[PDB]
Amino acid sequence: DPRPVFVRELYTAGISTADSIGRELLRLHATQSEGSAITYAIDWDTMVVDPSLEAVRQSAFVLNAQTGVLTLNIQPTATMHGLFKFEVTATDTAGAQDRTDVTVYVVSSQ
Ligand SMILES: [Mg+2]
Repeated sequence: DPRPVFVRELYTAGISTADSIGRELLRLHATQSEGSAITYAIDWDTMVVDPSLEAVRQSAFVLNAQTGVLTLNIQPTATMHGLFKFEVTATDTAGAQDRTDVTVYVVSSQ
């Protein structure tokens, strides 16, 4: 059954007002037994966010489709609270998929 296999079923990271645009939050990785190249994508239908994050629901992160590197794409502010939760797909050239869960906590700061 040649198909992508994510290394982990859950990836997590914390962001705060101390972070800057471009920070690498985590690196998603799936293996494929036949060496078929993997594309990584956020499933925007799975994106669930704290009400305070509604404005940055679509812009908070970028996922590089080839590297699996998730980057912070906004400057967190003192008015941003709670969690982002979403699913990421790994798709091989034949269209076979795996899924993994991602949680990003907005960490309390002074
Ligand atoms: Mg699976």
